[PDB]
Amino acid sequence: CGKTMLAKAVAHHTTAAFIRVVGSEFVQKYLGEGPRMVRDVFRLAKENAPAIIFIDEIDAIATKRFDAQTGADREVQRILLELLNQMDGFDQNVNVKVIMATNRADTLDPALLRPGRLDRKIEFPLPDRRQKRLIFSTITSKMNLSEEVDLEDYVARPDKISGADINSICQESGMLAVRENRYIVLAKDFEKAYKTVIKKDEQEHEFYK
Amino acid sequence: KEIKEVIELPVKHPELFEALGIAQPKGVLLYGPPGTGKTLLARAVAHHTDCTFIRVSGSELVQKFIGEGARMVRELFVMAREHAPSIIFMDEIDSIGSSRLEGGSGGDSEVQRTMLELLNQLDGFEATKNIKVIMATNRIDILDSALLRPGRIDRKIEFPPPNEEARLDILKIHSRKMNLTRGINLRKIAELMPGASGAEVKGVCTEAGMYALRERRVHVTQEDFEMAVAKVMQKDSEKNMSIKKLWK
Amino acid sequence: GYSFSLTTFSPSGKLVQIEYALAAVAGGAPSVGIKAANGVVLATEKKQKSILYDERSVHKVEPITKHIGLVYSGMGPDYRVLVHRARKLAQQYYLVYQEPIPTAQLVQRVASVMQEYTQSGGVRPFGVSLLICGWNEGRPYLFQSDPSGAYFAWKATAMGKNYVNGKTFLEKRYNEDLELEDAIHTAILTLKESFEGQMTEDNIEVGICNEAGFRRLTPTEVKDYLAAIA
Amino acid sequence: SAGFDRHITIFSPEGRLYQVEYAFKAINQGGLTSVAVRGKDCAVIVTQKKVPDKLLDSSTVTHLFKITENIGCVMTGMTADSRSQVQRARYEAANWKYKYGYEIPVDMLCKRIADISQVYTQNAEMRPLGCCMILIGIDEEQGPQVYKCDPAGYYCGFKATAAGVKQTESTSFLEKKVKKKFDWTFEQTVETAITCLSTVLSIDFKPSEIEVGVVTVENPKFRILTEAEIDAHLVALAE
Amino acid sequence: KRFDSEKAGDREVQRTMLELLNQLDGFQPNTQVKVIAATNRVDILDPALLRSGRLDRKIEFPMPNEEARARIM
Amino acid sequence: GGDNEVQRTMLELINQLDGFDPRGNIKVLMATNRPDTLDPALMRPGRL
Amino acid sequence: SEQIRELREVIELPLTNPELFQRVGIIPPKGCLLYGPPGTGKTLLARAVASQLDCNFLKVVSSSIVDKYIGESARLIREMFNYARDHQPCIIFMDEIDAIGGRRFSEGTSADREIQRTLMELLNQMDGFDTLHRVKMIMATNRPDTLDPALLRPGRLDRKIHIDLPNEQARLDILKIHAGPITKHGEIDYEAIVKLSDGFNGADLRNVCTEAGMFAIRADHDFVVQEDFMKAVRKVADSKKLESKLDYKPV
Amino acid sequence: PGRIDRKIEFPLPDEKTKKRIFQIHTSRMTLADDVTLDDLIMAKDDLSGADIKAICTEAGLMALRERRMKVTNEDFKKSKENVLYKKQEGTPEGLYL
Amino acid sequence: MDDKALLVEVQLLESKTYHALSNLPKARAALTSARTTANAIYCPPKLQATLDMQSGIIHAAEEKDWKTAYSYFYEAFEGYDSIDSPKAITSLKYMLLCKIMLNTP
Amino acid sequence: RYDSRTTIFSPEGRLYQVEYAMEAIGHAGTCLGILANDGVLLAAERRNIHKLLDEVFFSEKIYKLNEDMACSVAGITSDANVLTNELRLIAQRYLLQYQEPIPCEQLVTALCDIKQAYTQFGGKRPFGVSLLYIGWDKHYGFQLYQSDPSGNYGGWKATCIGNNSAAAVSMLKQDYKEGEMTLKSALALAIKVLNKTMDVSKLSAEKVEIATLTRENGKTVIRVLKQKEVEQLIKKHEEEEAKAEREK
Ligand SMILES: Nc1ncnc2c1ncn2[C@@H]1O[C@H](COP(=O)(O)OP(=O)(O)OP(=O)(O)O)[C@@H](O)[C@H]1O
Ligand SMILES: [Mg+2]
Ligand SMILES: [Mg+2]
Repeated sequence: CGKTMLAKAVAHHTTAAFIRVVGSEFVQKYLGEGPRMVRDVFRLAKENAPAIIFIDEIDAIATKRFDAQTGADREVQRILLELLNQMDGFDQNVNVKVIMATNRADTLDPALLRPGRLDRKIEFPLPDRRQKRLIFSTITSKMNLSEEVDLEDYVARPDKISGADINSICQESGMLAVRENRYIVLAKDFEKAYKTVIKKDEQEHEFYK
Repeated sequence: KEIKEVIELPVKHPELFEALGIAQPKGVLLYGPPGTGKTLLARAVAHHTDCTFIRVSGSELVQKFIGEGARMVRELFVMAREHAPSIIFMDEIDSIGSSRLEGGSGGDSEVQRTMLELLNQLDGFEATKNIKVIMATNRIDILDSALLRPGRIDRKIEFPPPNEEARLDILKIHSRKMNLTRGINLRKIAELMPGASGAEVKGVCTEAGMYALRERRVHVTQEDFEMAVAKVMQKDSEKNMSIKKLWK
Repeated sequence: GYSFSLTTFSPSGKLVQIEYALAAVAGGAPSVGIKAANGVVLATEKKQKSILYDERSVHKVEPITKHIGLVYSGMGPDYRVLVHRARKLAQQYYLVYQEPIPTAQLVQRVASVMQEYTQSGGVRPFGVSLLICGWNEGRPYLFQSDPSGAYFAWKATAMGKNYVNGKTFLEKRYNEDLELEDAIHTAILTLKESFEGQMTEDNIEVGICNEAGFRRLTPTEVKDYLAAIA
Repeated sequence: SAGFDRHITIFSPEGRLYQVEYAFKAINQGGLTSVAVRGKDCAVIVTQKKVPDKLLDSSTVTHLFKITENIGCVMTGMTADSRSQVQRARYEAANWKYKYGYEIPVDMLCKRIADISQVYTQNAEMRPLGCCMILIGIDEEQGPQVYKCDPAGYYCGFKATAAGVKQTESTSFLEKKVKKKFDWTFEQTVETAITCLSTVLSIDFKPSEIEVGVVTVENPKFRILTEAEIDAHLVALAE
Repeated sequence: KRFDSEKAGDREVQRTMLELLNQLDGFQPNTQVKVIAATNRVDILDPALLRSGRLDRKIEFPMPNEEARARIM
Repeated sequence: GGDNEVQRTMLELINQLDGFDPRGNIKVLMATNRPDTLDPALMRPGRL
Repeated sequence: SEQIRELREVIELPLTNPELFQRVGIIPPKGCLLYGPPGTGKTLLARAVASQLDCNFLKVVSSSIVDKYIGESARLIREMFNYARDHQPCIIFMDEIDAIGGRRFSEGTSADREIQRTLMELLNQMDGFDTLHRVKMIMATNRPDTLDPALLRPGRLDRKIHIDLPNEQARLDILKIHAGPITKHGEIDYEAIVKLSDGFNGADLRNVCTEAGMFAIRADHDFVVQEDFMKAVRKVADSKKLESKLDYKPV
Repeated sequence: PGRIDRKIEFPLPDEKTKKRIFQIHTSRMTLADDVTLDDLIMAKDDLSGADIKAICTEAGLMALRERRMKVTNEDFKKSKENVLYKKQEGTPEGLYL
Repeated sequence: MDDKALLVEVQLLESKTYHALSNLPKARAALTSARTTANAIYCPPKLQATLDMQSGIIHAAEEKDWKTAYSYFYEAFEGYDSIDSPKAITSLKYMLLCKIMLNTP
Repeated sequence: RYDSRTTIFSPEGRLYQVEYAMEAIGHAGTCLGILANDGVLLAAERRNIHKLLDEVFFSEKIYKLNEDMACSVAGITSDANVLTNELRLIAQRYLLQYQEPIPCEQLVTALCDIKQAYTQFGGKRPFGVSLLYIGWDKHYGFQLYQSDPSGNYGGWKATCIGNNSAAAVSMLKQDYKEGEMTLKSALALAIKVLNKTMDVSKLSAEKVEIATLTRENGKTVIRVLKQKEVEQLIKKHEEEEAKAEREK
């Protein structure tokens, strides 16, 4: 739904020190390296300018919800404890900002969700009407279409499309004219590129409906 | 006032415990649900202690190599003998200090290897003096029953969610620099929180003043708060109800 | 995880395999059912994977007696078992009492059938939830069973995929008093919320309850009903 | 991810179950493909044979199986599970005539087959028969029909039918094939039933490598084609 | 399997390993300085590091079947 | 990684136990409490 | 013959003609996925793309960049572009895209995103989105159990193609290549080899012509008689049948 | 044996030697004559020797908390509560009888 | 009170007259309160396009957003498709005006 | 561990599967019966009172069972319908045999022997259902009984359910009456106890349920009293709060 693009759009028109970190390279082996990489970010951040710390995904480790009576799950659990200690531990105030992005947010820790730590909650819908028009306009604005084939016949369609797959449609019809040696889209291929990417039903075995 | 009895009183007046004839306490545990003032009380003491304050977060005692991930804890507390009155603080012992599990390729040895040194530099062959520890975390039943013994920690202090009389006083502190107009009742707004955390009273105070920012306004009405109550307070929203009625 | 099985508890909560059986219910085809003032309307979603599948072969709205119908959201192969169970069970009331069985009485007994496969262990529970309708003694009824064995009495509900969008639709939609003809109008309008692209006379399949008995609609009316009525 | 239910038949956390859907890839060790086509008042089965030995016979190879005098079928999947599936089909077709006094419909028989395959999924402790079955038959006031039964207990009747290894390639050909409104006059049926299998497998077979079962409104008896007239339809499409 | 570190350790063994790899590709395969190697476990060795013109011929030694036991005894 | 340097000493013990240049008159006695967890390279007769 | 050219102009036309990528405007065509057997296909038809210009090649082992913290790996991206900047479209040959030391299973033990920490950053930062001068990448591997569902967008694996192992007639093509610089009489019925051959692997039919020379070392054949190839099939193809672990499929 | 020849159990105390624990830890404190040591011993039968030192220090803090030097029974009533509330509620319900 | 659909009328009609008296930010706040009120009604089968026109009006009064306000005018015309013709014919006047002002004539 | 089937003791007498079922009922509904001379009552709680249900039965927690007895229920609903159809079928077997109603104790022990028998036999489950008993007999009059998953039981004069409402038992002792046990004195006690335990304030009538049983002319009528007279019972207690603050 256009999540990381919004983080990239902030990095242009800011005067900050933008720091993006994937939430996967600290869930690794070598017990103790995980929580120290959290310290390596913030000591690099708080020594520097007003900065933005964009953690890409924590749909991975973000949830306690049980006491781990096992091995190597308390190491999973304690990275959150290190994350909480240098988020809303001491004051640590001056000009540090943290942005996170996930899937469904009911899974994760309620200790994260108190305000003062994660004050803002923003939900993303998909491509509803009047927003399919705006994304079709802007992508085809910087694209020589040059036909009398109206695109709004695909605005008014059902089969709701994620915002990344709109980008796939206009680029596929770009391939589906140039590969056939056309210096302009003729938009008889635009039907076929639409029907191509919409077929993600796969198999489902015609079973359990 | 209980923290004055264990930290201020032995440092300021040690001769009282001489005349009364008891040993002096040194162990403090702070517990409760999240967002109930556990870390201000560390910083409020540290602003007024007139003493050495040693901050240790509870997760850097593992490093990466065995044996040196432990011994600096022994080098930590022996450095506190240099500044002979001192207060050492623990951040969030839901890490190291949890439980002695089994052997095998499960649990962890090295977490226990560090924990046994914490278990012993304050209760070993040599008893220390003028060094006091404060530990603060939730999850009371899952830290180990060898540092919870009252030879180690003498004061266990809860932090319940505040009362309606107490939610009013928290609301007055953060709305102090906030500028309210007139005709506004904080007690009505304090009754709109059926069991708030107390830390989320700030989230009401920030989001109510945020409504005036998008209006290019400095005036804050009571309507700004009542919209901010429904924004901050949420629910789990347990859907499909089949889980509920399997479990009636 | 503890689970792995059905004949033991977890140390903290409840039976986990029954909760996993409800996950197959949510991954099924969507469905809707609305109880109006004079009847109950059932409507479901039915799309083939290809243009080759004959749509008039296997049906979704399935009558039990001449005044009782039934739909589902789950797996169709498990659905055909308890339908054939509910047919023969409904005749056993009629051989004893010589009277058509009330709709509150099957749901006592059909849920006790789905009860029995949650026992033993060497067996699996169903992966099907149901919706049962009927107009007995003037007032119509609309119930819902589950693989755990409980049951309900709904005004309006929706199962299958994207049921939370249909529920917040119907929470904003369903009033107390409408006729059956207005009830089908808001029953297709909630099927259009989560359906796929084309919606023809063969993509949906709708049955109703009058006081004149149970009836499922032929596609001649359903084409004429979906013809520009929203 | 899997783990949880990949040995026995129980549920997976939120998803489905794997032992039944491992039987769907248990057809593909046969190394075979079958095609059924219903266009108009007739019905055609076509399936190739694969004879890897000269000492191996010819008559004991055919997968076309006569269930009743008006109902024939074809079997895919592994061989030994296929024939025991046919023994139940021959058995319960005769119980209908005994209990009820008339010829069983082709629609009613796949209900009785898939319900037996249903219990083996619901109740455990029997391997669920990794084979697939396709039926044809003539019904009064309904025309000819083509049905498919699945190892999961699913069934659905449909016009153009593929099975075996190459469903997704043959059905992709037949979707583009059955979209124009051409009539199907009993040789339009067969020639499309040949050339679909002939291009998807890419064999354009020699005459002695297949089988063709047929049924037609005129003579409703199930009929296996003679090798001579198989050559007659093969020289018909390539004029 | 070579692994990265920060305290030397193995960070001379690859300089001994690659010198074996550089010399073996250093000369053309003209049979006169044929090289024989033998290990007990294959799963330690670097398979993509041999594979073409390095140590290449696989001579496995299976266990004696029946009569090969009776021969050795 | 792990017990790398221990393996180099342990495999050097093996090649001066059997291999080229057999030792002759050198008798080796070993004793353990946990014999299950030993290397099959030492379990071969000719070495033990 | 179908795959010499299907891969050719899907690489040639975007690099030769970037001006059509402003006549409609998209920079994105970043190469095919060559998946199938090991065979000879991964190494030999990469040299078939080398037929016009091409050259570059270099090598991608798919292992020296896959180090865990990707602050080094992003420098290891641009370290290889220190020579790819020295030219026109350089053609980064990339071997074993999906292969780690050992095997790769699903997300259990170390069979994890160690590729995809690097891999999703490559198609971001190597070429396409972050690019320099229409350099072309050619993905080629045969193992891959775990993959990106976002890899199937136009711009990472724009079109995919599968390599098959048998033909029974491209045997005879590859056979006469390997029955080339070996001394004989011209006595050979090469199709009599092929009908008696059951190898089903192009790299292993290379082994068949090797062992027929070993039968020529036997019995002092400075030539190679037609029997030596029939001797070679019975030795080589029987040795292929006596190996386990026969489950491999690229996704 | 050969390495360690003695294995020594240290069990939790009794109702007899527990008197000696309370006697020694109340050596040099001003003890009012209202108290009975056997009140807290006999009524509750579970608690360690390190518990008893915490009770004696807490009851001394209660005297300064309400402006006293001597220590009465009401100090030990509040101290025996406050020390022991760190160990959970119970095990099983009345199955056994 | 408890009735809801009359609130959406009086919130939108005030957002007309605050804009008619040339008060821009107060008409913004009255429109925003009309949006969050209009999220809980069975159907605004015609009032949606009435709401979506003046979403475009106040957004055009910024003289800053000449693309999304065009989308609000166009959605208002689609709601006015042959079921309210006098309000439909004025919808072309605003959406062509927004396309002139976007310098794409 | 020892979390296998229920046919295996732990190292020391601690049947873990029985203990897991006896803790499961705390996360369920809330039921209580009170003392009464010349009567008895039950009180229950309406869970998940969402506005798209019918309640066609108008009796969900309460099941009238023979003629002069009813029962509450708390636990797994799948096992709840099995027991009630079994328990009604016990009382008619006794009535066919002696032509006299079942005397309210050996009905309970007949179920408790069934509920026990699933703890010794096979790899299945115990019943995860505890439930109450109200009734009248010739020998002792009005009675109360308390079922358990283990098959243990016991008579009571006032009782409730655990981890949901275990604090109500402290209130029942603090506001205990003995002798002055009329029905109106007990209904006022019932709405006060459900006020604190049900944490939703002001106690809407659609969240509760009250069922009584009296003795009138030798008939023993059973009342599930309607929602109209719940209203004037709640507002009576709401009036008593405004009267109780006169001491303040
Ligand atoms: N009683 C209070 N008065 C004023 N502010 C409070 C109060 N309680 C909490 N806060 C606010 O909560 C924040 C501090 O969090 P706190 O000290 O509760 O740590 P904590 O939330 O207990 O730690 P954790 O997040 O690990 O639970 C500060 O913003 C502080 O202003
Ligand atoms: Mg993203
Ligand atoms: Mg804190």
